[PDB]
Amino acid sequence: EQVEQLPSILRVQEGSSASINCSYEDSASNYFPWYKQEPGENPKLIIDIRSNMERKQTQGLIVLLDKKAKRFSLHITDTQPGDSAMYFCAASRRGGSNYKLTFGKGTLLTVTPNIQNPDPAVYQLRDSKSSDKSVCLFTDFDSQTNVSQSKDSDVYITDKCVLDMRSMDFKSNSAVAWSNKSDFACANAF
Amino acid sequence: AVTQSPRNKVAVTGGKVTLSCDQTNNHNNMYWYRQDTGHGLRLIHYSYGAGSTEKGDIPDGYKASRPSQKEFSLILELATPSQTSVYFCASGGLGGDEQYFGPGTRLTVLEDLKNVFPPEVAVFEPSEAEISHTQKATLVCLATGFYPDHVELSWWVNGKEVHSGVCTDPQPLKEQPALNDSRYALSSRLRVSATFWQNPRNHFRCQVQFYGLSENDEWTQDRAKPVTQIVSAEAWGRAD
Repeated sequence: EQVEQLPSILRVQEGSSASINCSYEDSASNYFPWYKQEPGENPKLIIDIRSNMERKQTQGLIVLLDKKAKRFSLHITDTQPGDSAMYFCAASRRGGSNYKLTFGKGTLLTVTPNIQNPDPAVYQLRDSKSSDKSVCLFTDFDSQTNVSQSKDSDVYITDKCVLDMRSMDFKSNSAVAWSNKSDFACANAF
Repeated sequence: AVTQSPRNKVAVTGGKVTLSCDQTNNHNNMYWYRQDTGHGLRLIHYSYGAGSTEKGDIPDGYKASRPSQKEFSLILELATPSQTSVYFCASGGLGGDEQYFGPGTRLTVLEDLKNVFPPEVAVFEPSEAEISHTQKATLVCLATGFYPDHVELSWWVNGKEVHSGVCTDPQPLKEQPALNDSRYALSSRLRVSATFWQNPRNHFRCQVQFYGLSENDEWTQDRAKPVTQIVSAEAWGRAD
């Protein structure tokens, strides 16, 4: 048994659907669970399907099995930050014997904010404690914007952040840049 | 339930490490997995009952012990850097089908403890320009100079943890990317309403839980022993 799970990385905007597709080798497999692993936590079974079933649905999730093609999938409708996690599909035979559970390599699903009226802009912020230690903040850009990354061992630019999966409000995109030269203006930074 | 111990451990190459799993499910089957980026969950050893174990897909370097129904141990006789990973135990019943996972053990095996450093943490106050344009205020937290690469960052407002308005880098960045040895930085943002930021009775704290050395670890250097610890920075709202 070998299980192929695609895509490895799935970035999706809140309100849109997400789909993960898996395939298996062993036609004796008859049990196909899905595990969700919240950031920093453990895998937990969230839904499954068996070879007697074609489609099941609950709580905006759809699981499909096409036993003839040895394909199966998970669809999350109306994604929200609470859905950001690592997902694993698996294939097993099952039922007074135990049969191997074989996992896919995983899908890292990141749900991004839906920015209706973007207003991209760059700000300078000062340390609460010290001096002009400073950072640049790029914010209010939409989730389809890509963030350039540095090019120089003296300027640090983060990737864009990921929403806290328990965030309910004030969901915006941002990235930060900082230097230590300065000798470095924020208008340049991004 | 399924519990694991230790939850976090930094070890040196050549040492012996034992990971313990205890279950209260009265489940016949137990499993040890490791999880690594790009490789998914890989089975190391498993057991279909007390007094037996069998090799999984990647048994090499590990032994397992199932002395009783409730206990399943994973033994690293000679810990090596490639054993750096997140390990999960799981239990399941005879005839299937859910596997019930423990909470995970993060293990880092280092060559030596000399490169272990806790983070320095700083909070940066919202820009007047953001406030006037958006009626919102973003605080930035920066944690820098830590190794190994795992921290947990959280935001606290007036003594309670918050999640709304929080956005955190998915991964720490290497401060010196050309080196195997590099220390790490991580940033997080908290966004609040301008009026909440402008109240001087509001207290904001970026908390960084760092995982490092333990209290029964030897330390022979002229700097503070880099133990597991919280490092925080804080800021009060500003009336103008």
